[PDB]
Parts: sequence; structure tokens; C-alpha cells
Amino acid sequence: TGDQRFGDLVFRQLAPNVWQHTSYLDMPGFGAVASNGLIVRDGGRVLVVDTAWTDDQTAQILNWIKQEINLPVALAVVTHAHQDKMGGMDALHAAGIATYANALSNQLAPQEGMVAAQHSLTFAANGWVEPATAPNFGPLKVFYPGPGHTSDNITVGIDGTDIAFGGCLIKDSKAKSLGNLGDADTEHYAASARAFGAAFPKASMIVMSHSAPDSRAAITHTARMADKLR
Ligand SMILES: C[C@H](CS)C(=O)N1CCC(CC(=O)O)CC1
Ligand SMILES: [Zn+2]
Ligand SMILES: [Zn+2]
Repeated sequence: TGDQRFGDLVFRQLAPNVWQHTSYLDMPGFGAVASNGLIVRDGGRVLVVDTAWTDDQTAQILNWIKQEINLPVALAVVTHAHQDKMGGMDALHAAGIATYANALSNQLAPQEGMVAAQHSLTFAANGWVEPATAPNFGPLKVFYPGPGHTSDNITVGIDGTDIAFGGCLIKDSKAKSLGNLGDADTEHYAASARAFGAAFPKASMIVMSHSAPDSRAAITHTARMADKLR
């Protein structure tokens, strides 16, 4: 429990079968930026949400899983086509892991400097993933909340836990800004943040890319800040 340093990465147990992975990249004007994703054990397999920033860091996530869990990684899903979430796709492919992203993330990946995932998720008009596109996802419940941080951003709840992951859409309850809005839909952000909250009403622990886990005040605060963009 608590933070475990493993090379240049940090791992933190959040629930009996859920860990947060954290990796860092220098960005001028922002410093060494943390990005979080998730590792979930579902019976005899492991599921990953988001890569680390780089292939080397992502291979270290797989090394941590080997050491600490020692079960095969059945699949990975990534939450949009920016480097913090998709930068390590080649490491997953080298390891033989099946990879999934929003169809739109895969379409955008080359222009964003990313390698596409192998499989494309599609979404119903109400935002829930079309189940045939997310086979064998076990407790991962994938939801497209609308355009926000990016047009392609997706979110993931973990069935059987109190955890939902907002990726880079959600910031914590004390954040001063919405971060990188360069690819954002400023008109729709607030609604998208609120739709994430409404999709996962029982999630009391909100995990996000660039803050430590928080309560649902992360959602309300993020949406209230995004009201300013309209
Ligand atoms: C590469 C990523 C893709 S979301 C990015 O653009 N940034 C990292 C996060 C910072 C905001 C922060 O430090 O919390 C903005 C810049
Ligand atoms: Zn992003
Ligand atoms: Zn990000």
C-alpha cells in the first residue's frame, strides 16, 4: 500500500485488485509531469488502462506486473491520442498484448505522433461502448462522455470497486486550471465532465491523469471550471 518506487515509476495500490501506475516526462513550462494510469487484476489476467509516456517506461510497467502479480496481461485500453496515454503502444505490441482505443484515437494517432492501437472501440449515441468492440474487458466499463479535453477522450469505470478513471478530462478538486486545452472542445467540456460523473454514479474514488486520486469533488470542480470556458 502507499507509494512504491520501481525504477523511475511509482505504483500505488488503490483496491485489492487495482493499482495506479505513474510515470514522468519533462515538459518546458510544466516541469517533470506525472501521468497516471491503472492496472487491474481480473481473476487470472491483468488489464491495463493507459501506457506510460514512453516505450521504455511502459516496458517497466510490464516488468512491475511480472514481479508483483505474475499473470498475463490480456489487454490494454488507452484513453486518448496524446503521449501520456498512448506513448508506449510499441512496448505493448512487443509484449504481445492486445490493444484498444476509441476509433477516433486510432484515426488521430499518426498525426499526433502515436502508434495506433490494434482494435477500435465504437460508442452508442448515449456514450457507452458498443460491447462487441470491447470483448473480454471483464470489469472495465468504457464510456465516451462527449468531447472535452480532446474530441476522442474516453473514461473507464471498474465494476466491483468504487473507482472510476477520468483520464485527462478530470482534474482534482484543488486544481487551478484545466491544463492543456489545445485540443479541447471548450463549449462542451463542462457537459462532458458531468456526463462522466453521471455514467459512474457509485464511484467514490476518481482517478485521473495529472492529479492523485480524489473524491467526486474532482468532477464537480472540473465541471465548474469548465463552465468558465463557455
Ligand atoms: C502531453 C500532455 C497530454 S494531456 C500535455 O499536453 N500536458 C501534460 C499535463 C499538463 C498539465 C499538468 O501539468 O497538469 C499540460 C500539458
Ligand atoms: Zn491529453
Ligand atoms: Zn494528459
